[PDB]
Amino acid sequence: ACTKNAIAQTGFNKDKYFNGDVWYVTDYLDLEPDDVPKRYCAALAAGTASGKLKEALYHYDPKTQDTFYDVSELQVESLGKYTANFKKVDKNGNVKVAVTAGNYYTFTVMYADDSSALIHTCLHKGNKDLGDLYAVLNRNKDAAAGDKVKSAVSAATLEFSKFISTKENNCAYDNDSLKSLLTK
Ligand code: HEM
Ligand SMILES: [N]
Repeated sequence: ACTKNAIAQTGFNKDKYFNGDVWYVTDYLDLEPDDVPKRYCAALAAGTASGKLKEALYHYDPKTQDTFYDVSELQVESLGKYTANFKKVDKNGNVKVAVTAGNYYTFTVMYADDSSALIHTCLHKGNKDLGDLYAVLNRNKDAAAGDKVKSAVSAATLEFSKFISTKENNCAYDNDSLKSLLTK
């Protein structure tokens, strides 16, 4: 279960964050570390489509090769805090799993600037009991975390040394597919 009520960045600039570009997860912290320790790759595109706030997600396990995409329409809880009901789709936007009540994630933008961000996310999916997940994002897939985001992590009373990096996972991303999914 999730246990944190993350606080959104004061003065969060929604237009800059939801500009349709891609964000790559470079480091993450799972508060409920599973028993199965494996590498992982994730990226997302957030933007507006016909006035609606949307988010496209990509998950890739470099070991098992398990891959999946998701598209969600976001609902606003407050500035910087959203609730997303996701639908699983293929890379072309074709629906594989329709939106289902009870299947959603929340996400809070704790810090963000033109190239980096720190977010908190709580996933709710079926019977699986998931926990809080923090992620450091960057507009560049190979960028080391800068002083700005590292300080934000500290300011949130978190220890960056505990975060797991995805840089050595040999990740590959289909940016074009991610961007196109925003309209699906
Ligand atoms: C950047 C923020 C992320 C968001 C918003 C997010 C969101 C989600 C969503 C919505 C699903 C369900 C997809 C579906 O069933 O169609 C999912 C599943 C999953 N995510 Fe993430 N994720 C993110 C980052 C990550 C990262 C970095 C990891 C850590 C390695 C991760 C590991 C997983 C795993 C293992 C599952 C499968 C869980 C299951 O179905 O049993 N996610 N994620
Ligand atoms: N996740």
